[PDB]
Amino acid sequence: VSRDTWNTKNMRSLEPP
Amino acid sequence: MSNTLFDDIFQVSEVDPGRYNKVCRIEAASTTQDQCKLTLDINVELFPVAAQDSLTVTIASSLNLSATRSWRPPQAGDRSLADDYDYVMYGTAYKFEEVSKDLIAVYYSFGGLLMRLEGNYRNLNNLKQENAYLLIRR
Amino acid sequence: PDREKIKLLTQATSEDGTSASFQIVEEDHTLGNALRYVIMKNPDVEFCGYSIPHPSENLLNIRIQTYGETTAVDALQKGLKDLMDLCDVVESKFTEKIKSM
Amino acid sequence: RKSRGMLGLLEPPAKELQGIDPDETVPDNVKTSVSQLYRISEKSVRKFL
Repeated sequence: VSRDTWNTKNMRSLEPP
Repeated sequence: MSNTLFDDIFQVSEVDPGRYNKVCRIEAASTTQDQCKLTLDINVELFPVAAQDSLTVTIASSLNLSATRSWRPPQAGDRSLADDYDYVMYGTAYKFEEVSKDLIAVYYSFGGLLMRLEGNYRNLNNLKQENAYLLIRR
Repeated sequence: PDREKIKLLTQATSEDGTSASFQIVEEDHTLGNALRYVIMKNPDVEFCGYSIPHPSENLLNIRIQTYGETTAVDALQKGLKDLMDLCDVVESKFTEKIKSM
Repeated sequence: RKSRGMLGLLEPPAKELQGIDPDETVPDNVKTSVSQLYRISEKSVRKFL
């Protein structure tokens, strides 16, 4: 835990298709 | 000054919530007007009222000392009446009734909270007009 | 250049703005309620409320009436800017508490 | 009107003094009290009919 997973990874699913 | 259609001190006779939790119907008689009665619906969670407390009741139009048509509050720095009243309602006078010789009753509805003011000579002042502010302070 | 997302309903619009209904497709209570809250947090806004006219359609109708200081469009744009800022503050605080832990 | 001391003008007046208002002497207090209690304008009667 205590990890900023969202900063580390460049999201793709979250953007609208 | 010249906007108070009526003002007098009243001594609350009784307060009863009839199956209500935030509105009580209080009854009061005028101190030093042997004929002026008052039946009034008060939101008591906003303005708590106890039996045998003296309330200064005032009826005014224009609390002041575009064609938008939606009511806009006066600004926070606006000097107005109600700056020294604890409780203020706005409603309409919808009925004047005769109860005897030289004794009349006036009915105000403040969105459904009714006021019945029994009196003798309040004619040149209390009109059947939307402009009716009820002001109450402890 | 999305030309279908947010529409201005003209029958519900006044003269000179200051009172307008917007239709926002693919929106529901989620954005509607937060937007209404933020927009009511504006002094010039006298009226804000949304409605999903029918569950079958993914459509939201948000009504803004202002006083004369600004137009409904300006209040809407300000509401969206303020919602973005609020979510940014939430993001910063939450990521900081995650890092600290 | 009768109770407030003025004349109850339920019947048209047939005398010399009809033309002048029959409430001229009334001291502007019972007059406004009556207008406060009952006030039936011609517009009201015509709209009702």
